Amino acid sequence: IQKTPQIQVYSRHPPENGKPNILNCYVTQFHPPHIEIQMLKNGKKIPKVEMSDMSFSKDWSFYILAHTEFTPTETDTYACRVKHDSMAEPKTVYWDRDM
Amino acid sequence: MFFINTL
Amino acid sequence: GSHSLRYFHTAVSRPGRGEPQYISVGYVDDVQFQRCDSIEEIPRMEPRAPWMEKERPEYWKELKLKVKNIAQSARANLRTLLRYYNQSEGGSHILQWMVSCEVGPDMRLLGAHYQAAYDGSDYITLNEDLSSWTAVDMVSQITKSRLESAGTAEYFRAYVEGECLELLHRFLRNGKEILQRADPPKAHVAHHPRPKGDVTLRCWALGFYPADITLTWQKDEEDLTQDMELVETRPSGDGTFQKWAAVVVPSGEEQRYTCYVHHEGLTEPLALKWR
Ligand SMILES: *[C@@H]1O[C@H](CO)[C@@H](O)[C@H](O)[C@H]1NC(C)=O
Ligand code: NA
Ligand code: NA
Ligand code: NA
Repeated sequence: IQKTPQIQVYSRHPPENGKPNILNCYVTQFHPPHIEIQMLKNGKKIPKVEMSDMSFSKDWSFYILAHTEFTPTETDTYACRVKHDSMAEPKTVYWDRDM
Repeated sequence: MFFINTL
Repeated sequence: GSHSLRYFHTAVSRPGRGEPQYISVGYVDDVQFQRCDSIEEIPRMEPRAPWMEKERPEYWKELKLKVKNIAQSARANLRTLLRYYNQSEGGSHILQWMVSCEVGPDMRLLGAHYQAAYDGSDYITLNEDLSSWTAVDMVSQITKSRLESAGTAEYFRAYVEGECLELLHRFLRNGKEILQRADPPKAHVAHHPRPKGDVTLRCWALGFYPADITLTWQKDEEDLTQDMELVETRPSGDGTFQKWAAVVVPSGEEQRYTCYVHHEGLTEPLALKWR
């Protein structure tokens, strides 16, 4: 059964400009388990993105957390880009400091 | 760490 | 106050290059303690929580053998499933299963689970009696008949009352400071004007453990179930979870709305308003 991922991008701690933090991309509710996840800063791929182990929920769908160190500012933009076989094209979600 | 062969 | 040992197992036929044929992750409650996998027949194990440094070398040697054996048996299970469902060779299929035991505060066993899924759908489940099974279709009914004619649930109960209890007891002792705890949510309401002139009120809850939580918005006397946007509870990455719920409200009506937070670490629901 094919399930499309749901994607959330958010900070470990509430953001304050100029203070080191951790950016999370949490990808849930997808099946089968193969997934491709990248994080970007100001249009450049971040090389040091850590990936949690993949696990799954009671409905058998898979979940995984990608994360990287980051320092929010008033001018930098961050994105997480996700590709799964349920999707014709990748999906990009940008960090919003309000959510 | 346990598995049951289903068939 | 209860605690569970849980393992989440996945076996993939024809994984991609570099991808596991078999992976399992083990948790106590909402804290992962290890990863096991097998890639091109090579088993590998990694600890994920600090108390695992106290395990002795024979734990990891016995576990490596169990990974090799489970990976081979799961591969063979995938091949039999392919045949019984008259599916074509060449595709990749998925076999998942969950194994758990649960104890109460006096460390007495309360229950246990064994349940399996094929290609993302229920296949067979052990019932709460720990002796009989529930199938979904005539293939899984063959499995049921084999397991019951054989008495296989006896060996599962031996695992629950042996190694499952042994490890749950030892992990709760060595990991007591992490596992026997409830961190309460730190809550607040944020306020975001919208270009149209109304307002988003976003009730936040952060820093809480375990993950289970409820967030609800309520108006003076009106029901907001269909009005609020709730995000899936999500890990912050340091052992704690975070969540929010939001409603859009007319400007000047903000004090009519209250956010209620329910969590095990609270004695009564938290009630928050903006500002
Ligand atoms: C597969 O074929 C057998 C007959 O050889 C039949 O009993 C079984 O119902 C078939 N399964 C499906 C899913 O069609
Ligand atoms: Na919202
Ligand atoms: Na709880
Ligand atoms: Na309010």
